[PDB]
Amino acid sequence: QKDVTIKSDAPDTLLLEKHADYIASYGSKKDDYEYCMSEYLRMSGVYWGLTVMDLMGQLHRMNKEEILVFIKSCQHECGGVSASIGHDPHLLYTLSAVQILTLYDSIHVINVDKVVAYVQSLQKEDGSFAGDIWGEIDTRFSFCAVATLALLGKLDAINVEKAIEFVLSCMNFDGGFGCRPGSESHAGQIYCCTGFLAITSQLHQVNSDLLGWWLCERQLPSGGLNGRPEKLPDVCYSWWVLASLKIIGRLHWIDREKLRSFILACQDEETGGFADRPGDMVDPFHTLFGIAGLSLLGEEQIKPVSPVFCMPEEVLQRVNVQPELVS
Amino acid sequence: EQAEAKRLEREQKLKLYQSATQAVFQKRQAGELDESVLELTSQILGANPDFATLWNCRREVLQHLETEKSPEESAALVKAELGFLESCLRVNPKSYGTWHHRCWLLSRLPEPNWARELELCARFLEADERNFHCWDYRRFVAAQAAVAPAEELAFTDSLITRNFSNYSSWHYRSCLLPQLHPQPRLPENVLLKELELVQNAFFTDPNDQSAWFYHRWLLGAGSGRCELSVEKSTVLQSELESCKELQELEPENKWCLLTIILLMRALDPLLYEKETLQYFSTLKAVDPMRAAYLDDLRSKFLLENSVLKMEYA
Ligand SMILES: [Ca+2]
Ligand SMILES: [Ca+2]
Ligand SMILES: [Zn+2]
Repeated sequence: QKDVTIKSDAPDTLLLEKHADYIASYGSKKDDYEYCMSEYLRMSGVYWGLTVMDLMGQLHRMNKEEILVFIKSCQHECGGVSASIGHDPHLLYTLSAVQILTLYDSIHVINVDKVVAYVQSLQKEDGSFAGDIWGEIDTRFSFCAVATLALLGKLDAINVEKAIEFVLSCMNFDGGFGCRPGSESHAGQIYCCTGFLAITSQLHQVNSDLLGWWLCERQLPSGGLNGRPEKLPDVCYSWWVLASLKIIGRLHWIDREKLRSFILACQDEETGGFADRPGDMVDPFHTLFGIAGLSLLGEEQIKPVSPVFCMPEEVLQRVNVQPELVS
Repeated sequence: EQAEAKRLEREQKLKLYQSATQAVFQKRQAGELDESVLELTSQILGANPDFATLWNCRREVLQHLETEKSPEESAALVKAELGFLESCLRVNPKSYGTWHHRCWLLSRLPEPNWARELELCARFLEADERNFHCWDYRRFVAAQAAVAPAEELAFTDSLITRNFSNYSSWHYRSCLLPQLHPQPRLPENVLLKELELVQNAFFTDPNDQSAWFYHRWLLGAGSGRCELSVEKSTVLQSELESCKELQELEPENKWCLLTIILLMRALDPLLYEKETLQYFSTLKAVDPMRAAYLDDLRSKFLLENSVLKMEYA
């Protein structure tokens, strides 16, 4: 019932040239010191920009050599990778880095053995993963761990049955998943957990009809999807929910045309980029998730995207990591 | 006129944050684990609580100072840190980093006052009953303090009846009830009381989805149709008639239509086949975005019916 109202003049065509221009120029538009406040997620920022450019066939417009040097400088002695130079290592940025290196077929830029040791070190006795040495437990980090290792061909380095047990202990009455055991279902953690279960070949343990229902009920009359009951829809939740539905074989349970119209309405016709919601300020994060959502909805101008890894399928085919989905 | 001052002040803030950040990284590289780091990071984390490396810096400092300060000095630092955290949470109550730092701090105290932390949760849930970070922290505190599930159950009831925005509170109940009745699938007396509670809720606020989702769970958590007691049979039939009355009051309400179908399934799928198909038609017209879901559900139910008819002696 809380929803956005899309205006009659909202963009209704895909503006791919503008989006590529936007991402290619991102981080050159303001003064250096201005950008600054998001240095703590820079590695993931880099991943978002590179991945959306590759989905659009424009990866070459980014700076490969500069990025590879950057990634190398962000790997710490423990094997983990930080968001930026001088920041601390974390599974989130370790994943982002390995995703980037996979895009560029440059995995040996970093010490792979030490990445594997880092990830292995963060698993707890109950099978869960901490994000770093400070011990925050979240199913987001279970996904980061197995996705990183799958991309490196080293899933066997962790205790997989215990990891699965932990994730399944986070399954709820409504078929979804939260942060930790007892946590409420949330689209972000559903995405991480269904991705995790795809990677570990455990999708048969999901109640796809029940979870599918919870997920398709995220669609609002505007066409956009929210991340849980009583939230406003946005492009981020829309990707998480749509990708989860794809993983469990129920993408047809939402109105694809209405979602497509919502996502297109989030484009900025003047600057390019997508925002979280129609009319708001664009950013690379929502640009990736908008383009990725449109691809899963069947947009021919965009490369097919993995709902598990949010990377081009053609990249994952190259490294032979393509988890079976429900259908 | 009014926009340049806003542009300029925000440029000055960025320059201060960059300078303070530079200072922290330099002190850290020099091995200066002291109170000046706590002062500098406080200037940055209020506005930017997702700057995770700075929370790590605070923890390194607090760990170092604990070794060299008196127990009384260390206690003073902890209390200051609790106050800093609460001031941060008031500005941004949805930061993973802030809540994690509070957990980290409390978990290492001799010492801790858990009842006060439970009250901090009650306060933040009064402000936003859907704040999952606060509910997660509440679950942490309750485990640490060994709060009984029955106590937490009384809390959820008060939150469900005093106002709406109930999904988080119904969710918590779904976790607590199986604990009060733990099996290695609720007992019927418990189930019947829950059905009464949830039915009050969706007749009070028929538009809110939380009670309808919880009710669907309850409808699967019991005996099975071939096993219905006369009391449960009668209760479910009463619910069916009450939903039809709601359908008359709110002809655009899709939740009550779906629930009518689910109740007929729980009672007697073959006997209610005709009405079930009629309700699917009405429901698809009222909720067309869900038409493909509803067609798959109907297909599933019709396959179940075929299997039931083939069991016929
Ligand atoms: Ca290039
Ligand atoms: Ca926004
Ligand atoms: Zn978002």
